Amino acid sequence: DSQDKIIHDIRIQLRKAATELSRWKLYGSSKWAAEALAGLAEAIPQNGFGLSETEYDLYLLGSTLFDAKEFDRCVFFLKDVTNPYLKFLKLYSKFLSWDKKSQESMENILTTGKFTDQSNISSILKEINTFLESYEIKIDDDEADLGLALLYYLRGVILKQEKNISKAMSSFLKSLSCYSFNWSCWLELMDCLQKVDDALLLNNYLYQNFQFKFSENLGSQRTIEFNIMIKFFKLKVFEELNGQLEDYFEDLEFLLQVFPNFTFLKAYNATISYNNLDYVTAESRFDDIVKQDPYRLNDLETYSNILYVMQKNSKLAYLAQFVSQIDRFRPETCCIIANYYSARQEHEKSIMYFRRALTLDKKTTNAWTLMGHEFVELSNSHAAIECYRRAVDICPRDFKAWFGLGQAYALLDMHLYSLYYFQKACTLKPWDRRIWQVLGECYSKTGNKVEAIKCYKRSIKASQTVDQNTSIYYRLAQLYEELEDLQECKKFMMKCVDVEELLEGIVTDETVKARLWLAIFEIKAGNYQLAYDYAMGVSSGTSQEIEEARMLARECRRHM
Amino acid sequence: KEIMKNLYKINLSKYINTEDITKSNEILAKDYKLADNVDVVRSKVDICYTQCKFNECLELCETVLENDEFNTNILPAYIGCLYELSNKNKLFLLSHRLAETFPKSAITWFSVATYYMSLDRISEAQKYYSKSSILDPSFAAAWLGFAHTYALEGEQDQALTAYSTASRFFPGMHLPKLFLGMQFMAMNSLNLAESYFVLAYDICPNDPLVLNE
Amino acid sequence: MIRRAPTTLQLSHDDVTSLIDDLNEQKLKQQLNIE
Amino acid sequence: SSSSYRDSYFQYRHLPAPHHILYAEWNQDILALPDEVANITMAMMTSEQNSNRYWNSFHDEDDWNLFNGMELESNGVVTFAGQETITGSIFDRRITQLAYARNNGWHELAL
Repeated sequence: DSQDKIIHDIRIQLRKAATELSRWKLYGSSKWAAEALAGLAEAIPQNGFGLSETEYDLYLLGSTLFDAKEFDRCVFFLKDVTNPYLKFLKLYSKFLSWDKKSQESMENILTTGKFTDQSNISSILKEINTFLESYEIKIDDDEADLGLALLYYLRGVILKQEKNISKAMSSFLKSLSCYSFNWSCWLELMDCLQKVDDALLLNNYLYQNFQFKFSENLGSQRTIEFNIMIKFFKLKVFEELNGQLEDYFEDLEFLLQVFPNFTFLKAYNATISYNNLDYVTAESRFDDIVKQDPYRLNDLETYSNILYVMQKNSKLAYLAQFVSQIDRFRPETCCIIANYYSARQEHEKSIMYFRRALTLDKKTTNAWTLMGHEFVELSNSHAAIECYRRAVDICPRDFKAWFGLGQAYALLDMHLYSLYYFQKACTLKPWDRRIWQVLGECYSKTGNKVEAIKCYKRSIKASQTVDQNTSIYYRLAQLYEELEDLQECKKFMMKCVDVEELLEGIVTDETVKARLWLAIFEIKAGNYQLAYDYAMGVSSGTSQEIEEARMLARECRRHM
Repeated sequence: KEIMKNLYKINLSKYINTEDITKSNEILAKDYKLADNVDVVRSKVDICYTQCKFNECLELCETVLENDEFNTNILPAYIGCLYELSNKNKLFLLSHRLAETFPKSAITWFSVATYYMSLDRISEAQKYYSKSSILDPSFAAAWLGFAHTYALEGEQDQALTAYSTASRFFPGMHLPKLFLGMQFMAMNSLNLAESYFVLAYDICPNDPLVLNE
Repeated sequence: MIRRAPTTLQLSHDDVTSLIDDLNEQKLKQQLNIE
Repeated sequence: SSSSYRDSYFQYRHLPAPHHILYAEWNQDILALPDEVANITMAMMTSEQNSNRYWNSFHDEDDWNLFNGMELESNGVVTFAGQETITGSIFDRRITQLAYARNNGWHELAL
């Protein structure tokens, strides 16, 4: 009932949402807006602009000169216009002229940033502020048009690139309040967020003291509880930062009902399974994307990432040939092929494409760590160290980069020198079994057995499944034997053997050494009967394992 | 009566009054619920392949294989269509998919052999055509492709024997007779070529290939 | 089943050389009339 | 004159970033074909042998044993190698079963 009324409301708004955003020649949200409408659940053109016929002629000149890449010429003709709708277009032309121009200026420059972590840019910012004061609304009014809301978006994005954070955030919120359904506005808002605790502060602000302009937006939409962008914000920031989830479950299934055919949702839904190390279900989710939407070079970088672990080289070889046929200039298509070339143990060629994939778009910092790995398999440790190190200098909060840099030193004999890198990676993702176990190995190899005991013990708690503790238990018991307290190591020896029974007789290698050692000690304890069953249960190991237990079985059998 | 007449008429051979078959499958499509079933589209694919309408061939074959990925009734036509279009990548997918699933059936090895054939690997593809022929007799595609591997590069002497085996063991098709006559032309022997071609025209009256030859 | 390229033949060497010779005849005899 | 007014072909504004022409060589790169060219890496006639082995891995034990030294002659006479010989005409169904039989079946002269 009410859901159907909502569906009829979304279609009107999304038809409106994609109209002016494409009409104003920004494609960050225009491309996404039409995607949402296409995937919307099945249940006269609309247009309007307050422009005079005299100034409307300038719009045709301004709009057509925009997408023809002649941004500068558009500025010259559109200099004297005073309408806010056009004033945004002139400064948007100026900004994209600079943003484009900066790209050609640096192409040999791979790493982006400033080592310590304007004037031409400040010219645009002053024009925004000068025009904003002169105009006779200046937001915070019911009669606030789309353009003034859209103008604030440019002010926010131009402020962020100067690194004036906490003021662009306020500007985006003002623009978003006057006009939601601007996907590109949300993404810039999401970028300026840095930590999960900031999201909780931002999430609260969107709930108590945030309301939309009911005049501009259609009815039954301005309510925060029934909005869609606020929902889409929840699935985006809460999981890309891997933050603590709240108000996330009931929203996700609500979006799947309204958007059953939205390509973006399923791929994000597939990525959620990917992020949880659940690859088999991830493959099924992604297989629907390729069949339904065969030409989507947006999230396939994870698809070709899954296939490499799957070792489905034939399926990956199909993707490399198919993806490369579309175009070789996207960041992803130069990352899809590199995975395929890496699986064939051809590293000197795969290393080339990863550098290629990064040059096209420098924002893809995930390719640095992969570029580092292909050097280590090449037995070239010197080149790898720089490759990993650039990744952390782009953004210090990179768990992948720290770990990949820590291993490269661990491969060499410099065990202690790698302790600092692993320690730094610990603070990024403490709730991970993988990082904790490696720290224990580093402490074990540097003669710090007292510390390594507590390190492994922390790793055990973090493990989600008891099965994964088989490897840690056997090694943890050896260190106690190195500390010469045989009674203490017995309890851990019981657990590692008992996981074999809980796993319906897994009969793995590191439990074979467990039973042989346990039986040997039990002979010294004088309990031959309790040691006899241990030898028989381990009679399905290696060639030396079986004979060791067989002779032990005969010895305890005679004294039985 | 009428629905079974149309259903049997779907499977009849082409080269003769195909417009009647078009009318019949058109009647069967909309009047009854059999609008997009397996054999009607198989007949459409066969019609397109005979008339070399390879774009519609690939379109129909894809919209049917999307439903049944291993339908052996259409796979020979699909593989021939892909060979003509030289879609190397799709052919490799199909070859791997059938290799992982149906190693015994000769369709898989015919697919692998034609994948090699599309890459100019006649000398190697000879062996895989032989394998496909052995794993399944009475298969025109495998033996005809083997004879093609023989005649394509050198070694003209026994291409005649291969085509003679094709003609004798597979009576009733004009194609082996036409090929044998063509090869007799290639060696510049004329009367025998004319005799084989008149035999082929007797077998098939309506075929551009035989009349052109 | 696959069909190969049907037999097609092009200009041989004998006929083109014969046309060359005839063409020389006609560009050789007319200047005698001119002279 | 008139250069940018025509839009009948791929131009400098159809691709997203005009500066991608700086590289403009990635289009002319032949991508290594899936299976056989994996052997040229190991070698750094052999590549085709690895293609044969790669596509030959998809056999059953008995089927491969049948095809270990199988040779097919032009006229249809097939020779089968036993690891005796099973020279006979192909396209009769019995010969292949007889090769299967002498391959996996048990034969004992018993003095």
